Amino acid sequence: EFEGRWRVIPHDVLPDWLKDNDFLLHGHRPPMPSFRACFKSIFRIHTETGNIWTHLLGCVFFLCLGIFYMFRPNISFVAPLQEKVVFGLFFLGAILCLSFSWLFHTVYCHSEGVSRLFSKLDYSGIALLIMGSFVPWLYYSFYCNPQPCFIYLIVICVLGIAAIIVSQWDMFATPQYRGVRAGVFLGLGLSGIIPTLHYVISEGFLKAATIGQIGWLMLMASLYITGAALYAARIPERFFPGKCDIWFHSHQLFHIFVVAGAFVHFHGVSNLQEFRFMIGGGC
Amino acid sequence: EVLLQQSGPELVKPGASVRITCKASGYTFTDFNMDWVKQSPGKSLEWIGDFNPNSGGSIYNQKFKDKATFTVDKSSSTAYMELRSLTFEDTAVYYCARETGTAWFAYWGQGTLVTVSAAGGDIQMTQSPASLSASVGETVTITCRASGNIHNFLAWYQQKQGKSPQVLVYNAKTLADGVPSRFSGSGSGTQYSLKINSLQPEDFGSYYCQQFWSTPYTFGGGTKLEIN
Ligand SMILES: CCCCCCCC/C=C/CCCCCCCC(=O)OC[C@@H](O)CO
Ligand SMILES: CCCCCCCC/C=C/CCCCCCCC(=O)OC[C@@H](O)CO
Ligand SMILES: CCCCCCCC/C=C/CCCCCCCC(=O)OC[C@@H](O)CO
Ligand SMILES: CCCCCCCC/C=C/CCCCCCCC(=O)OC[C@@H](O)CO
Ligand SMILES: CCCCCCCC/C=C/CCCCCCCC(=O)OC[C@@H](O)CO
Ligand SMILES: CCCCCCCC/C=C\CCCCCCCC(=O)OC[C@@H](O)CO
Ligand SMILES: CCCCCCCC/C=C\CCCCCCCC(=O)OC[C@@H](O)CO
Ligand SMILES: CCCCCCCC/C=C\CCCCCCCC(=O)OC[C@@H](O)CO
Ligand SMILES: CCCCCCCC/C=C\CCCCCCCC(=O)OC[C@@H](O)CO
Ligand SMILES: CCCCCCCC/C=C\CCCCCCCC(=O)OC[C@@H](O)CO
Ligand SMILES: CCCCCCCC/C=C\CCCCCCCC(=O)OC[C@@H](O)CO
Ligand SMILES: CCCCCCCC/C=C\CCCCCCCC(=O)OC[C@@H](O)CO
Ligand SMILES: CCCCCCCC/C=C\CCCCCCCC(=O)O
Ligand SMILES: [Zn+2]
Repeated sequence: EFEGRWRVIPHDVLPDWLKDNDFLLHGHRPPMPSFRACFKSIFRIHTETGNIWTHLLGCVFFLCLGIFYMFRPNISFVAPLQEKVVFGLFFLGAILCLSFSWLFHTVYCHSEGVSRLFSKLDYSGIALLIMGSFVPWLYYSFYCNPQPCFIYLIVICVLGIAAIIVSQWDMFATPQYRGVRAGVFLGLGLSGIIPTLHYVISEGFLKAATIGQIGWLMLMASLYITGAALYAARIPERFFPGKCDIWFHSHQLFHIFVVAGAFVHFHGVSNLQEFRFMIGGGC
Repeated sequence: EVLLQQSGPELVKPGASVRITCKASGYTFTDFNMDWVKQSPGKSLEWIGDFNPNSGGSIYNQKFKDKATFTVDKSSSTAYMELRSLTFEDTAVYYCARETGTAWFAYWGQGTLVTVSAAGGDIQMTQSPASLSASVGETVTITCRASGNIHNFLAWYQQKQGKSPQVLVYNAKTLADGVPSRFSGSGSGTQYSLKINSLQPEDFGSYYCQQFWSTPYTFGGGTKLEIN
C-alpha cells in the first residue's frame, strides 16, 4: 500500500518515550500517530513483531481453553458452578494480561500519551494474571481449611492492588526502573511461598510431595526466577547488541515464559481438581 | 551533525539536462529515504518523489515521472536527481530533504537554483490565511485543511527568504528538536492548526504544512507572516 508508508529506524533517532532497550540497535518502528498504521504493522518485521504475535496467539489460545473448560460436563466436577468460577477467574486474568500486552506492543509507537496509557494497562495485567492464578490454587490447596483460604485470598488481592497502583506511577515505566518492575512482580508471584509453608506445615512433606504440589511448585518458582532474570538483565541482546533486534531478544523470551508459565500453572491446578474429584468433597 | 550539501547553481539552455548532487553526512546513508522537492520562484513547495538508498527503489509524483530520475552512489553517501528536456517552467530551487522513518523532513539541503535561459542561444492541503502581519508579543494561528483524512501525518515548516525550510512540528503535535515552546501544533482528521504564542522578530517568513499519509506527498500553498 501507498498509505502510511514507513521504514524501520536506528535506535539513536528514536524519541525518548520509545528508547526502552538500547541493545536493540535497529529495526524500530518510527513514532506514528495512526492506529490504522500501528495495527497494519502487526504484518511487518520490526523490534515488536515477536512480542505482538506471542501474546496475540497466547491470548486466543487461552480464550479457546477458557471457553472449552466452561462447557466441560458438570459430572466431572465435585462442585461445577464453584469450580468453573475459580478457573474462570484464572482464565480471565490470563486473557486480560495477554490482551493488554499484545495491544500495548502494537500501539507502543503511536504517541507518548497512548504509549503511557497502554503501558499502565500492560503492567496491571501481569498483576491480574498473578492474582487470578492464586484463586483455583488456594481453592484446592485449602479445600478443607476455609480460614487460611480466605486470608490468603485477601493478601494476594491486597498485594496485587498495590502492584496495580504502583504501575500507575510514571517513574515505574522508565528504563532505570526495569529491575524495580522485575522485583515487584517477582515478589508478587513469590509471595505464594507464605501459603505454601502454611500448607506444608498443616499437611506434611509426604502429602505436599505425594500430590505433585512440590514438584510443580518448584517448576513454577523456576519459571518466575529465570523469566524475571532474563527481563531485568536483557539477556542475550546484552551479549550480542544489534544481533537480536528482531528475534530472541529478552522481552520476546519473557513473553514466551509468560505463556508457558500460564499453561504449566493451568496444568497443575487442573490435576488438583482431578484429584479433588477422585476423593470427593468430604472433609 | 547531519548535513545535506547540494551542488551549485545551473544556468542552462532549453532542452538540456542537469544533475543535482546531494552529499549526505553525519549518519548511515542507507538508513533513511531521500526526497526531492521543487520550489518555483514566489511559489509553494512541490514533492517530486522519494528514493530508498538501501533498496534502490523510487516513487515519483506522476507530475514529474517523465521529468526526474533519481540515482545514488552508496560509497560517497550521495543522492542525485537528473532533470531532462528542460523548459522555462523548470526554473526553480530544487531541494533534497531527508526522512526519519515517515516522510517528515528534519534535514534539508541548501537548495540548487536551476535557471532555464535562452539568452546566449491526491490530498489537497488548503492553508489559511495566505498572508498576515502582526506585532511582536501577539499570538497567531495558521490553519490547514486536508481534502482527505491524513491520520495525524502532518508537519509544519518555516522558511526564511532565500533559505531552505526547517521543520517546526511533525506528527501534528510533536515539537521538533531545538524549536521554541512558542510553537504548538494541534488538530486531527482533516483539520490542523499551528499556533505561534508571543511573536518574536525572527518569526517572519513563510509557513507551510505537509501531509505524509498518502503518496504523492503534498504541501499547503503557504502563509507569509510579516512582523510589525
Ligand atoms: C465451543 C466449543 C465447546 C465445546 C467443547 C466442550 C467439551 C469439553 C471441553 C474440552 C476441552 C478440550 C481442550 C481443547 C483445547 C483447545 C485449544 C485450542 O483450540 O487452541 C487454540 C489454538 O489452536 C489457536 O491459537
Ligand atoms: C479494544 C482494544 C483496541 C483499542 C486500541 C486503541 C483504541 C484507541 C484508544 C485511544 C485512547 C487514547 C487516549 C489517551 C492518549 C492521550 C494522549 C495525549 O496526550 O493527548 C492529549 C491529551 O493529553 C490532552 O488532554
Ligand atoms: C529469590 C527472590 C528474589 C527477590 C524477589 C522479591 C523482591 C521484592 C521487592 C522488590 C522491590 C525492590 C525495590 C528496590 C528499590 C531501589 C531502586 C530505586 O528506587 O532506584 C531506581 C534507581 O535504580 C534508578 O534511579
Ligand atoms: C531457604 C530457607 C530460608 C528460609 C528459612 C525460613 C524457615 C521457616 C521454617 C520454620 C519452621 C517452623 C516449623 C513449625 C512446625 C509446627 C508443626 C505443627 O504444629 O503443625 C501445625 C498443624 O497442626 C497445622 O494444622
Ligand atoms: C482482544 C481484542 C481487543 C480489541 C481488538 C482490536 C482489533 C481491531 C482493531 C483494528 C484497527 C483499526 C484501526 C483504525 C484506527 C482509527 C483511528 C485513526 O488512525 O484515525 C484517527 C483520525 O481520525 C485522526 O487523525
Ligand atoms: C471462561 C472465559 C472467561 C469469560 C467469561 C465466560 C462467559 C460466561 C458467560 C456465559 C456462559 C453461560 C453458559 C454456561 C454453560 C456451562 C455449562 C455447560 O454448558 O455444560 C455442558 C455440560 O454441563 C454438559 O453436561
Ligand atoms: C469470572 C468467571 C465466572 C465463571 C463464569 C462461568 C459460569 C458457569 C455457567 C453456568 C453454570 C453451569 C453449571 C451448572 C451446574 C448445575 C448442574 C446441572 O444439573 O445443571 C444443568 C446444566 O447443564 C446447567 O449448566
Ligand atoms: C482478575 C482476577 C483477580 C482475582 C480476584 C479474586 C477475588 C476472590 C473472590 C472470590 C473467589 C471465589 C472462590 C470461592 C470462595 C468460597 C467458596 C467456598 O464456599 O469454599 C469452597 C471450598 O473452599 C470448600 O468446598
Ligand atoms: C475479553 C477479550 C479481551 C478484552 C480485553 C480488553 C481490551 C481493551 C483494553 C483497553 C482499551 C481501553 C482503552 C482505550 C483508550 C480510551 C481513550 C479515552 O477515552 O481516553 C482515555 C481514557 O481511556 C482514560 O482512561
Ligand atoms: C489510565 C489508568 C488505567 C490503567 C489500568 C487500570 C487498571 C486495570 C485493572 C483492572 C481492570 C480489569 C478488571 C479486572 C477485575 C474485574 C472484576 C473482578 O475482579 O471481579 C471480582 C469479583 O468477581 C469477586 O468479588
Ligand atoms: C510482593 C511484592 C508486592 C508488590 C506491591 C507493592 C510494591 C511497592 C514497592 C516498591 C516499589 C517502589 C519502590 C521503588 C524505589 C524508588 C522509589 C522511591 O520512592 O524512591 C525515591 C527516590 O527517587 C529518591 O528518594
Ligand atoms: C502465578 C503462580 C503460579 C504458580 C503457583 C503459585 C505461586 C507459588 C510459587 C512458588 C512458591 C515456592 C515453591 C517452593 C517449593 C517448596 C517445597 C518444600 O519445601 O517441600 C519439601 C519437599 O522437598 C519434601 O520432600
Ligand atoms: C504465571 C507464569 C509466570 C511465568 C514467567 C513470569 C516471570 C516472573 C514475573 C514477573 C517478572 C517480570 C516483570 C516485567 C514487567 C514489564 C512489563 C512487560 O512485560 O511489558
Ligand atoms: Zn511485553
